Amino acid sequence: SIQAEEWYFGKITRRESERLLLNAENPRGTFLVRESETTKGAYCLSVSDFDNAKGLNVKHYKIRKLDSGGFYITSRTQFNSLQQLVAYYSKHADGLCHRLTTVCPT
Ligand SMILES: CC(=O)N[C@@H](Cc1ccc(P(=O)(O)O)c(P(=O)(O)O)c1)C(=O)N[C@H]1CCCCN(Cc2ccc(-c3ccccc3)cc2)C1=O
Repeated sequence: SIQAEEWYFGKITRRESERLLLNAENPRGTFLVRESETTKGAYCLSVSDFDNAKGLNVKHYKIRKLDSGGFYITSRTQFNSLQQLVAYYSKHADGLCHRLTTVCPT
């Protein structure tokens, strides 16, 4: 279950996810997963970043879930669960702004 996951923030807006992630103490890759504001059944992976050009900023990645069963950001790379997806992206940056590091503070 995802609702039991400490990184699952459920139904919070994009503005609120940014409010939480834009904390100067959050290092690159701080993250949270929330419901997709407009795609039913889909999720959103909001991640903090930091670079000299943009300074502290947030990126949001849409996570889709098929009825076939897999979860994915890109259809090319699928997982059986949201937890598995999160674990994979905590080890690989791939197309993300940074690998997932730790759960965003409240
Ligand atoms: C308006 C906004 O914030 N849109 C987001 C997507 C988003 C998606 C859904 C929802 P919700 O409605 O449905 O929730 C919200 P929101 O409004 O709630 O905030 C916000 C976005 O466009 N992010 C970018 C993030 C990285 C840059 C590229 N990109 C396309 C892309 C390119 C490469 C990869 C990639 C990643 C990993 C591996 C390989 C490639 C992924 C995406 C994005 O989508």
